[PDB]
Amino acid sequence: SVSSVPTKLEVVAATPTSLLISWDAPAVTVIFYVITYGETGGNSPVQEFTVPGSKSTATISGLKPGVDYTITVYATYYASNSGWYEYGSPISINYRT
Amino acid sequence: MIKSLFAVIIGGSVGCTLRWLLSTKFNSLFPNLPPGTLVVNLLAGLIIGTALAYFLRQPHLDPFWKLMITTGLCGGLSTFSTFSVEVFALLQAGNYIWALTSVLVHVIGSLIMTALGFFIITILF
Ligand SMILES: [F-]
Ligand SMILES: [F-]
Ligand SMILES: [F-]
Ligand code: NA
Repeated sequence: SVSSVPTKLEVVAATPTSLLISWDAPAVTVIFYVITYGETGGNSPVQEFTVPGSKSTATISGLKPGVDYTITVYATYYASNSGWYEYGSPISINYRT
Repeated sequence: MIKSLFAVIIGGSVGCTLRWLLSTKFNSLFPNLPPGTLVVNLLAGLIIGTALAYFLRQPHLDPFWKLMITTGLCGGLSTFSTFSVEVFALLQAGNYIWALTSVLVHVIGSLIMTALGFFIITILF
C-alpha cells in the first residue's frame, strides 16, 4: 500500500551512446532520485547522479556502443511514518547499447 | 519547581507517545498531507481550546493540571517541526500545490479546532 520504489523503469529512447530512461514515481514524497549506471561486467567503475524528485526521467551519456549496462534508480524520500528521509530500495535494469 | 517539571514531563510524554502512535500508524495513508501529523495538530487544538475555556471557568484549578494539559500534553502531542519538514520535503519535491495546502489545512484547521473547543464549552456555560 506504500509505494517507495519506482516501478516500470525503462529505456524509452536511445543512441549507441546515450539513453533516456523513465520510471513511474512512487506514492511517497521524493526529494531526489539517485541514478546509477555501469557496465554489467564490473569492468569499469560505476557512475551516479541525481535528479530532482519532480522529474521521473533521466538521460545517461557517453556510454560505449555495444556494451551491456546495468541502470538503477532509487528515491531519496521523506518517510512520513518515521519522520526522517530515507534512501528507498532500487529498481534496476540491464540494457545493451 | 520540580512539581511543575513533573507535569510537563508526564503530560509531554503522554502527548509525544500519542503523536508517535498516530503518526506511525497513519501518515503513510496519504503522503501529501500525512493524516497522523494533521490529526495530532487538530486534536491538540480541540483539546487545548476546551481546556483553556474550562480553566477560565475554574479559576481555582491547580496550575499543575493546567501545566500538564497545555505545556505537556498538547505541547507534546502537537508538532511544528514535523509539519515543517513535511512541507519542506514537498518543496524539495517541487510539489508546491500540496506544500501550500498543507500549511493552510494545518493552520486554518487548528484554529477552527481550538475555536470549536473553546466555543463548544462557552455555549455549554
Ligand atoms: F494545534
Ligand atoms: F519547527
Ligand atoms: F505537513
Ligand atoms: Na510538540
